[PDB]
Parts: sequence; C-alpha cells; structure tokens
Amino acid sequence: KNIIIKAHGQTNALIVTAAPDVMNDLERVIAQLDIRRPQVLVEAIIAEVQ
Amino acid sequence: SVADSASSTSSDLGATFNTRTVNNAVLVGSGETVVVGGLLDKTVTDTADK
Repeated sequence: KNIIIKAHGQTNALIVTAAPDVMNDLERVIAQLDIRRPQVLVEAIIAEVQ
Repeated sequence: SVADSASSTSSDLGATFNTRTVNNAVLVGSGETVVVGGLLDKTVTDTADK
C-alpha cells in the first residue's frame, strides 16, 4: 500500500514496516545518508585607527 | 554579571548586564580537550597637546 516509516527518538533508531522485498532501496539510501561530517574553524579580524 | 560602577540609568531601568553568549554544534571524541570559542583583543588610545 505505502511505506510507513516510524522513528523512535529515545534510542535514536528508526523502523521500516513497509515493503518486505525492496527494502534494499532503503538500505542503500540510508547507507548513503549516514556519514561523519567535517567542521570548519572561522575567525575574523578587524582593526582601525582614528 | 552586573557592574554598574557608573552607567546609563535614566531613573528608568538600571542595568548593564555584561554578557558573553555562545552556541554551536560539534563532533567530539570521548576523552578530549576541545577548543570551542575564542576572543583576544587590545585597545589603545593617546592624547597629546603642546
């Protein structure tokens, strides 16, 4: 019928009670959607004279 | 904190409310010292007459 995705939030895990045959189209996409992310350090400087 | 050595209170609301406010998001390893936020600044002024 449809794909019903439910997310827990209290263990930070999600379910998939949807098609029992093409779930592979979900494992691939979540695997491409869970990835460590790099972070950047920003510093700015200003100066003047009067 | 609040200083109020001398400040602008016009018999209205007497307050300075010195503050520094940080917010961000970071990925960090378990046992690790981590630099989050930083500021360093000098300020000079001169007055001459002859």
